[PDB]
Amino acid sequence: NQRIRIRLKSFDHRLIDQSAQEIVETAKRTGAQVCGPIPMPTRIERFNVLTSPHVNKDARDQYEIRTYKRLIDIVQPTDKTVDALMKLDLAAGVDVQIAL
Amino acid sequence: PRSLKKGPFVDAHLFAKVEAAVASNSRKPIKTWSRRSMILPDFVGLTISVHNGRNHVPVIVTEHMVGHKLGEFAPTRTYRGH
Amino acid sequence: TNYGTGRRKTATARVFLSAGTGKLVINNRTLEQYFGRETARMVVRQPLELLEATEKYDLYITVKGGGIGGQAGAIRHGITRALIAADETLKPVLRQAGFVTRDAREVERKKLGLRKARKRPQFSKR
Amino acid sequence: ARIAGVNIPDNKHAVISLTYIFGIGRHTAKNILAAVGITETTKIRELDDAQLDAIRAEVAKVPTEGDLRREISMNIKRLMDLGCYRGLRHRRSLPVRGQRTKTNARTRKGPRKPI
Amino acid sequence: AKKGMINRELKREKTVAKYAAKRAELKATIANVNASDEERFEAMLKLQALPRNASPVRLRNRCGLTGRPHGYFRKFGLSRNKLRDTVMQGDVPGVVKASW
Amino acid sequence: PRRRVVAAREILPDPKFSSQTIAKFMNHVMQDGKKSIAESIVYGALERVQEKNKVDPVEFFETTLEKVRPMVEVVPMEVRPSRRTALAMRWLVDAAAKRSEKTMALRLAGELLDAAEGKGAAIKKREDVHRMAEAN
RNA sequence: GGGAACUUUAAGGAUACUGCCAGUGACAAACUGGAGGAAGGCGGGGACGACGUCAAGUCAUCAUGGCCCUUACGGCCAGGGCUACACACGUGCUACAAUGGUCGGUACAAAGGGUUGCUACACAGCGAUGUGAUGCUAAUCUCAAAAAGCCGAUCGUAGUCCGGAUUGGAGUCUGCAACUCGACUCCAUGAAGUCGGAAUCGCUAGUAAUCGCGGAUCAGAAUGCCGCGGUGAAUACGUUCCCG
Repeated sequence: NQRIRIRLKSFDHRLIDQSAQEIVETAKRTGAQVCGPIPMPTRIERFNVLTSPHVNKDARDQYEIRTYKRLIDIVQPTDKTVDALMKLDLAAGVDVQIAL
Repeated sequence: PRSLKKGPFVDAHLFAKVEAAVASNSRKPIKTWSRRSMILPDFVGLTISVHNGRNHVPVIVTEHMVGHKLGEFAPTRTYRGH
Repeated sequence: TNYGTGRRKTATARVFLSAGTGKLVINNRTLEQYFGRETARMVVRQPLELLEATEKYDLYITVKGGGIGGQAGAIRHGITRALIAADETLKPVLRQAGFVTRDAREVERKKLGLRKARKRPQFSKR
Repeated sequence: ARIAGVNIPDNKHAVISLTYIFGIGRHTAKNILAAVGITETTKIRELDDAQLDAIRAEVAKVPTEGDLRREISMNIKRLMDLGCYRGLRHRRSLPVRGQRTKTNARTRKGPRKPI
Repeated sequence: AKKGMINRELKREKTVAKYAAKRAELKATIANVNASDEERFEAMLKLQALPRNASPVRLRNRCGLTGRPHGYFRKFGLSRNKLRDTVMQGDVPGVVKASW
Repeated sequence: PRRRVVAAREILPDPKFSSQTIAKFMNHVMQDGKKSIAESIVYGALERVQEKNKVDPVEFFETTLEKVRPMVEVVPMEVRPSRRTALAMRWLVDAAAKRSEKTMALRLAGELLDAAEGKGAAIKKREDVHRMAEAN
């Protein structure tokens, strides 16, 4: 009854999708069943920054930053599965959390 | 107002001065900048020179002012009319 | 038996149409129990009343999101789509009535420098 | 009916009529009526003389008109004599609780005084 | 900001860090219900006898680059001017112009 | 506008009588988006007039509206058909506001009956517009 | 237990192109109407602001030429002030009530925040809150009660069961510390105000109007600002004059 839970967090949805595809392909190659990836709701943070140095309250830039999350489940993990996942490279800009 | 479970607030340096005077009986005024200190029952009968920003105003402590802050008897703004 | 999905102002309704005597349940409640005002009740009954088949079918409806008016509109849209699924020949009549069109109107965002979507702060040239 | 030296309305509900006395609000009227067992919706004119006597007995526990007005007067006078900051504000007839006076002090300052 | 103000801020952070532990201990002793009333009173007296700069409420967030005390944006640690500059240059990961 | 001609905004018939006239009256009565309160106010009058004197609720309202309908603007000009109903509804709302009764619905029904019989501030105002028309 | 249908979550695609029909235009560009379609001629909204103008704004974000101070125009500290108050103006909030106030019962959102944090539940308190305790690093637990709405009762046009200013008396919490000068709670009080001159402002549709919810700053301190949804109008004949 061993299930591997992988959570991916990123600021770039293309990067997170690429990482999730890589993980899923590796797990499928190692002969293990995979459920996912499941897209969790995105977090959006907004900021209003005055652009003028002294006085223009109506002159602002509106910025946002997004946090994307993906969930991958591995069931019936083969012996080579864990070693392959650990050997998988860590790409910058994607945070990967593994739970057993 | 300050919570009752915490008790009244008095600065330690001022409290030591009034305690020394009351243990003795010196009548010279006690000079302080502590406008925020609460007037205690022990304060009654003493003269406290409270700073008001530029001068020290003398206040003679009577029974009716127990429970007031020291700064309520030393106004800090000057106004006479327009 | 047949299924329909209705949408109106962030409100989504799932409608399950069958053949029956006229039973109608919304979120495990009667129509009168669920909708307080008469017009909401009438908007829901508009399609079957138009088709004259109020007693021909049984409805199982769930709805989520929006307010009372949005939910009533979504339920009407879902019933229309379920009827379309049941019979394609009813589409001209329902489209003529106007029940097929999805109302795409939505709340406009507040904009920087304005009090609302369009309302502007008061101006004083003097 | 005359209660505490005040002619409270006869055609209103008791809970509303009893607030016509100085020092009694809606909460105090509710407390008074609940302690003599009279429903809040009974009008004053529908009350027995014994019921009115019970209401008068209950009202006597609360400071209502003359005692209350004198107490407030003494409270203000004590500050004004003591000369604390609140007493000075009471003397000048200016806001006492830290409100702005550069504008919007008309309740305490009365109508506008031309220069 | 001026160098004096920046150094004042630094000294205040240093004092808060130096006195962090004892302040927490005294506050816990004050909150203790099993402790004696005299013990809690003494703890309160010592807390009031601590130096003023040990209190965290006297810290003011300043821009990490210029020292500006207004418009701080806790998340980035920069005031609005430097935040606008850096975001529009592209040195802040994930932040883009927002439109919806 | 200036260059365009804006298509008139078509309003749906009311879901009870399928009467665009009653729907427009409800829109004139309604304030700050409270449609249900206006519906109650109008429907109370429609039901109460039926009880007081038996006529069709739609027909009685149409006849009274036609009675209060003006036909002259203000330089004389005739009113186009839309503004006749638009001005009759406003007059019937404004005048029915000022009669004294417990509910707005009862006041509205009362002045509906009154204007049916030729008395009402609405048809005084109509005759005043008639006087001003005769002036020029 | 179970299912992968539906809602949704979120990546990638499809669709709309005057495509089809009719009439006009000039026999062009274009323009009007109809079918189908979720949508029809630019479907709605955001971002994006040419060459230039005003010695416009900012030496107090920062950088920088030049000038000036150097036991002081530099640096440290405690207390006070930026919160003053005969007055005038700008931008707002709350009202003047019955399309309403109060009480009882009962429905329907979206978006956002949470580990120095948000807290289920229980007990105590009228209450602000306090204590114990539980889950949560969150599509998992929580802020959280949406409010206007619907049903019933009552008030009956009164400065009122409207309004909620001001003042008296008690408290809670943050904080080393609420006097000057915090927010909130309870009792008492109950001001002006009866829809506002000349003049003037916003808005063409999910808009105006009205109702509630969240966040940045932040120990505490929004009627401001930036967002979110609920209910949901009226009127555009036309360019004669007002302005640009």
